[PDB]
Amino acid sequence: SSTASALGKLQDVVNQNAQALNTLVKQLSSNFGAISSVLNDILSRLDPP
Amino acid sequence: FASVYAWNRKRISNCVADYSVLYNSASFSTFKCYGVSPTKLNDLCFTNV
Repeated sequence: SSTASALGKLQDVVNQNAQALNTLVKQLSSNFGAISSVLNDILSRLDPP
Repeated sequence: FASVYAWNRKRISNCVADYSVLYNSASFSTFKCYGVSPTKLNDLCFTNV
């Protein structure tokens, strides 16, 4: 009841999973060498070639 | 028009300009554009030009 920080394993697993998912969704905004990082605008501002 | 070493500048904003009536004109030696398809020019908003 009094002392915390005894359940480290479960908390670490949850933190690792959340970190992996969060960085995966973070990777969505990177330029990756294109001119813009959004599909809709780059489709609505250019021609197919 | 002034000389090349004193090329004239002007700023343009707060307009409603249609480029279709300007694109189709044949009085131009060349009308080539970089990174913007001319036919879609009517469906954009610019901070300034």
